[PDB]
Amino acid sequence: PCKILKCNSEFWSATSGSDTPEFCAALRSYALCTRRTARTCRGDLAYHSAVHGIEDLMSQHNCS
Amino acid sequence: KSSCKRHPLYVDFSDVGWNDWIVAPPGYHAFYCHGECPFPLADHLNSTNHAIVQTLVNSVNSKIPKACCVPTELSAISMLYLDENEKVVLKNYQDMVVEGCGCR
Amino acid sequence: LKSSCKRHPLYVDFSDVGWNDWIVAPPGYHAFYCHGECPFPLADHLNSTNHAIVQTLVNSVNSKIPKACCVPTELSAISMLYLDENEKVVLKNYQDMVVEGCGCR
Repeated sequence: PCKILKCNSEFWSATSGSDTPEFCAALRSYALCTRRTARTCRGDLAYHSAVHGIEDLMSQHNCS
Repeated sequence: KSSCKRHPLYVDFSDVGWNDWIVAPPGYHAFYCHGECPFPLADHLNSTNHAIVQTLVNSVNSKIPKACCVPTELSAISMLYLDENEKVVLKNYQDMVVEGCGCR
Repeated sequence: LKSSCKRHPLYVDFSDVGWNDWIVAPPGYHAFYCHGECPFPLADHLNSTNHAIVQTLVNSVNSKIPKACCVPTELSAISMLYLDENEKVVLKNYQDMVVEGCGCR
């Protein structure tokens, strides 16, 4: 019932692939995918690894 | 160079940021596997036929990497997180602790 | 920069490893092998254990803890021919001989 499996495989298409080449629009959309399945993933390990991982690629690539 | 064996590793959830969702425990002993997989490998109860073949092939052609030292026995742990309307939930998470290593 | 965890080809010639001294058939076989980086993300897609997730996460905070290792997670068996003391052809199925798939552990 936790949709990160969907979200993680969908981003593992865009990045990689084929920095910033051109965006960040793959990171913006994946963050939203997590942000939506947020309620169905309160006790999911990968979900929290995902949410924690996205954050790390956001600051390194300096998007927004 | 040191052989394939288990090593200690305590995971502090605050240090990895998972303290933002895990109520209990504050961390846990996960362990990790490290070390070389050399000839012979059979002295390891856990070493698959492929792990033997790959290692043997490696001794003839250096470009083919050795088998890898990874957990072959794992145990589960109970963890506490918060539910909607901040209720405590207990969940068992599998393959959390390395009980043993082996070449794969 | 550095290639991700995936299966690679590998044909094992039994004469090249000396196992031709006991294996009658086949002359070799396609074993394959796993190689590549296990970086964030890993569950189902790259296929990893909760530990492999935790180890990789820990690695991103403390570089001294190695990343999860790319290893076969699916293996198939092969039939092989050898000779017993009677010097008669015996057929044996050997399990975990072929990598069908990789993952992080």
